[PDB]
Amino acid sequence: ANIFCTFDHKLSIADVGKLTKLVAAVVPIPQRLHLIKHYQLGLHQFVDHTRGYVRLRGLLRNMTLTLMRRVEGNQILLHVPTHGLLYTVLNTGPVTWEKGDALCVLPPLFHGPLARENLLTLGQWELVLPWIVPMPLALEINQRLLIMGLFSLDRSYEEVKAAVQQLQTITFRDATFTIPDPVIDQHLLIDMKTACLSMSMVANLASELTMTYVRKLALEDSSMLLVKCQELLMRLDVSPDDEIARLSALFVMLRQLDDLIREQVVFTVCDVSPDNKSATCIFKG
Amino acid sequence: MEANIFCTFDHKLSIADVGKLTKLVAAVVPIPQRLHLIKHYQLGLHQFVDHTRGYVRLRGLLRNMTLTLMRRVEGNQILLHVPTHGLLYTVLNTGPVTWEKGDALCVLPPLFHGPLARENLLTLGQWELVLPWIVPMPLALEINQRLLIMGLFSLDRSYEEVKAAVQQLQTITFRDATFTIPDPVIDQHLLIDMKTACLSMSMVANLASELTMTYVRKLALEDSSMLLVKCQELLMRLPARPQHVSPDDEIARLSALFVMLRQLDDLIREQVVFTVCDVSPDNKSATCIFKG
Amino acid sequence: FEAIFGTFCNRLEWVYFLTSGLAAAAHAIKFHDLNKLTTGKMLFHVQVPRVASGAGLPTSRQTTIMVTKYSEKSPITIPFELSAACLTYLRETFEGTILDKILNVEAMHTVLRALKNTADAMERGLIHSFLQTLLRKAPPYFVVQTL
Amino acid sequence: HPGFALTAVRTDTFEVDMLLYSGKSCTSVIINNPIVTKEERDISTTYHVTQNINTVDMGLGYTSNTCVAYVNRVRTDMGVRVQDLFRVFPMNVYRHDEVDRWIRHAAGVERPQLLDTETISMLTFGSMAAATVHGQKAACELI
Amino acid sequence: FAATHNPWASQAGCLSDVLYNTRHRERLGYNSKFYSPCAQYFNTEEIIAANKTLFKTIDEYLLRAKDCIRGDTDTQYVCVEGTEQLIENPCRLTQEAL
Amino acid sequence: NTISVRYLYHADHQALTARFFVPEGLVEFEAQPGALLIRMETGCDSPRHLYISLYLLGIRASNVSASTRCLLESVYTASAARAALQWLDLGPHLLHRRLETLGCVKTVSLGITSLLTCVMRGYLYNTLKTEVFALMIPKDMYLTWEETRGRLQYVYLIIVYDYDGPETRPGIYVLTSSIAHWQTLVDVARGKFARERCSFVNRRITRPRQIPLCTGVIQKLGWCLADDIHTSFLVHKELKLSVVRLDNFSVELGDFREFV
Amino acid sequence: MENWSALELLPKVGIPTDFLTHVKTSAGEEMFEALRIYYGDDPERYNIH
Amino acid sequence: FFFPVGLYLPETVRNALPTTAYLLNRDRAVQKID
Repeated sequence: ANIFCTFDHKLSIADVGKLTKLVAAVVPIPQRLHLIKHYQLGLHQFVDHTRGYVRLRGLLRNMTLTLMRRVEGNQILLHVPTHGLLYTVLNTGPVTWEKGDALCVLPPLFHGPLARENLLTLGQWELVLPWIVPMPLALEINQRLLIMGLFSLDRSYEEVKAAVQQLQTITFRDATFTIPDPVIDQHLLIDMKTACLSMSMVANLASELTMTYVRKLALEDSSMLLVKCQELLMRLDVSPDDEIARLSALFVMLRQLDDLIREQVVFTVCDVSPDNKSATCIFKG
Repeated sequence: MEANIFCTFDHKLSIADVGKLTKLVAAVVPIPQRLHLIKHYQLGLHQFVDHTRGYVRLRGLLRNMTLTLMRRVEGNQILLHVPTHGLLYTVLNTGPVTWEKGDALCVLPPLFHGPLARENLLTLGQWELVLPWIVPMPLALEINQRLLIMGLFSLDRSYEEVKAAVQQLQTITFRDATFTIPDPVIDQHLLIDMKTACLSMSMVANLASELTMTYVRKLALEDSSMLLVKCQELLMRLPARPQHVSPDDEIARLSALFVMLRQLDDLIREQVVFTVCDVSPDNKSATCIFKG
Repeated sequence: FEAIFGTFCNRLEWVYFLTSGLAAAAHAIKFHDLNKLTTGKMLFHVQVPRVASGAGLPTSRQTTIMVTKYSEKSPITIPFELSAACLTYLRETFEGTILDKILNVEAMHTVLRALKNTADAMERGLIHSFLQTLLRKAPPYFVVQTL
Repeated sequence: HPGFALTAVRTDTFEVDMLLYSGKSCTSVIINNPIVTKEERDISTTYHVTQNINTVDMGLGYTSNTCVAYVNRVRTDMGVRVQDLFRVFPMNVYRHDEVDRWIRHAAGVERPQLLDTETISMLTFGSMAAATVHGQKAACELI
Repeated sequence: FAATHNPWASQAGCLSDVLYNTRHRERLGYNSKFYSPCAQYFNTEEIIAANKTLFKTIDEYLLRAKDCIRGDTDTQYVCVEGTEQLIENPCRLTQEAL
Repeated sequence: NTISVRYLYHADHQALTARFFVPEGLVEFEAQPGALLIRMETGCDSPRHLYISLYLLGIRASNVSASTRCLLESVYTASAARAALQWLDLGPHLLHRRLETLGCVKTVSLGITSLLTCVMRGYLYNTLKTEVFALMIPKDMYLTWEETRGRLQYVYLIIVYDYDGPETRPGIYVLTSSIAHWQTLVDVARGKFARERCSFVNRRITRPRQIPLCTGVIQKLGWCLADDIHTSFLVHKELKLSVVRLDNFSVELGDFREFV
Repeated sequence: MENWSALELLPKVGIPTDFLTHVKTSAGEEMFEALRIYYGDDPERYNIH
Repeated sequence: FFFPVGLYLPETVRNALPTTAYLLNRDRAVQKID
């Protein structure tokens, strides 16, 4: 089993000399196929000048990852890893690695070239390789971005602008990052506008409805660990069809946000090549 | 561990009795024991048959059963194969639901479609072969949302009020297909799920940031949209907003809340088993990366 | 015996990639293994017809126009199966009984047919893949009449 | 008759059997020896026969041509019915209650729908695998 | 010969731009279950997304117009969005045929 | 005859070994192959990572017997644990992020810098398939929610977080069980840790500051037969200690799953 | 001709190619013919069984 | 496909203004729309 690509565009030797440096890469493929166009390669087919982040990962979640192997005349010899076997995956480069790190895929967010970014353009077309990042950096950058979708609604406060100035600088082993602002041109992204409502809606409905369901379980007794919780539910203080539809309006907002939460690992770091030019990893997913 | 399972029959096969099983080749078959030579009495979900007529209890007892793909009808034996983690094998459709490329699949207990094809496809002196459905993930979890909203809805209502929402709740619709769902109503397992559910709803209500819970009201005057008009009706019961708080606290106030967002949604969540790739044109067979 | 009934199962109809009239478009070349053939390029030497009637007009070219083209490899893979429980009769070379002999030749025909149902039947996908690439080579006619 | 005009666009999925044509020697192909993948034994020992075939276009020009030809059978019903905007936009309602219920009495719509996951999901995911619902298609009116 | 016909469709900000167009449909609740044939004709996205493929593929055919005997050494092969456009041929131009 | 490839290779190795250099102050007891490796996320730049044995976690664990803690207190008095208590003990009810399981040792070289092989997947065993090394759980740490032996029990490493006293003293729970469904494993965890599930509410009743987190974390480690289960005895540096052995233990390191 | 003969697949299974001719001799021909028709290998001679 | 309905017709019996339209189906029965 090997997956092939074809370049209908002519390949200048200067571009294939950068392409040979990609002995391996975590190239997404939307649909597994015996043969596929280069237009299907990368996240560039999903590129949007509007939605930005979140939609890039909600479409990336279904992508079939595949490593690069070898290159021939106007064609790529991609090879799909088997689960559990070791593979010499290339890094996307933002973060230096050390032994034992977890890894997971994230949408690209360039801040100039990354440590491993030889640009390759074939007439308007461009290849945006997905991030391979340690898991704690992914959960933290997701928290910073959802927090950016909260505070961006009211930019004007100097304490808030200093707040965004403080949270913008994530750090790691000799890292010096600066978080991109999703909310370009003042107006909120539609993805930030939806992801924030996905949590804030439950933040209101759970606060209003939590009493009625703990109520019937309060008179019942067992370990009675639940009965005490309502005393702190009271600290921050009637229709039938409204009670019906409202719960259906609850989980529909809760559920798509779970993709923003859970993030299955795809690789794990072991031995590290010098200057982090490559790293062996155990494929997963 | 074992790479394969075998079985033994009592009542003898005929032409149709072996042909219906050859029709089921390369299809999901749960087992509960994983012995090298399981008896047919232990085969299938029929061993969990319940005169009380439950459903969620069949699902929780189904949660621990091992899945094993069918293959090769040598005759007078099932010859099951044990799936390997991380690879792929072809899988026939069983549940009356259309499939699409790349969707997640999960195991769910069967329920009658309505017209009821009632094709047992196998029977003996009483024993039958009830194969659990393989269904797309959003359909697999939305029925859990129906059973859970059915549990919270049951409290403190008249029987006409108890069944008023049920006319919409038990008649789920998906991809033109429609399904009526018999329900346990109260089977303890729904209640213990309700206890961790409301316990999650309490902390999700309580871990929310003072600005995060207010964010809809901060957006309410900011914008005007019909989804926000639908947003607006739920929150209100019958304009000012505040802003404070140091920036650092949000990295904590949000972080632990993510665990509750899992713990609340975990009960409607189900473990994935299949990921379709090469859909068959005839809408029958479907190879799937990853297994149980 | 209380009753009798007939039975039958046909062999699949034969098709060959070369016997087909589509093969005239093909110029197939058997080869050991696409391993050393790493380069996708393939050179050609195009001669150019000339009209010498012009007294003052000499062709600039010697009519030896090299032309490079590009190869396109394509996998040809199908699932296949056989019964090892029936294969053991091949493994053990029985000879002791006429019904054992019928069981042996049954095992031989059922396994040889099991390979025959995939071997030359793969040429259905070879003709299919050849259409997959020949259709890629073909522009729509609406482009061509304006071309 | 009001002051309105109502054009109605209608997608139709015709099925086509295209013509094909090619040159003589045209493309040349090269076939690999059939290497077989001996998958791990498990009584029912499946094997994966495999091959690779290369192709090159020997013809300097477009030796092949292709064009639409003949309809075998339309799969579209070729029916006509108005789009159900009450179902296309479930969330919308008149701000008045009795007025909206009186409108539902004439439209034939039951009651306004509960929130659907397709609404919140397509709110962030702009549709193009969603292009092929494979459902019935019908006229879409335009003022 | 007329500069325009319907103000309520061709003009920016018309009811069609706030109806079938995706950029304003997102303000409303909507479902993908009911495909709208005309929704492609009011998008600011799909129209430009198809037209850019058309204007680029046409020049890509013109690069292949001459025979190799007279043009520069080059392959001659179908352009991308060539065979793929066949399903949407009336609408790849957004000409609304027939 | 010719091209007898079978003669060329001596044995295959499905195990995914990795070579990790270790400080000499931690090699004690770790010299036995059956022990977990767990990278620690030190906040200091030099070094940001620090491998630790699972036994090193027991000097601070609450559920382990205090008499065993009196023995472990005399063991690790070196460059390792004196810094480990300086760092991981400082962590506010955070270990699943600080810690990272990395399988178990295959072999341990000596010297001032004790490099050691450690499989991250598959069986761990001596070279040439001779001796079969076995995993060694600390005695008191092992437990089973079902006293009946199962046909095949996966092992898990829960990390309980108590919130009673002002200074958290998290417990550590290796446990084998035939359960293989995380949706039910959290359910059997619901009623057993009633004091811990009460403790997660018990911080909100007192201290809104500092977010409470998990009552535990669950991740796959590997499967083992009930006959493979053992409770034997171990010696290193004369300080004898019985241990819960596991024989033919395949390694399958799943990711941590936080939950309340 | 054929992309590959059925004989070529046999060594990949490890089954000798001469072994089938050994079956052709062991069958005695008289049984091999009637079973070759019963299995459908020779449609021109086919008769219902 | 696309089709008008209800159009006024720019230029003693007077014209009757359209209010309905008819089409054709796969059955070839006269389709109705109004």
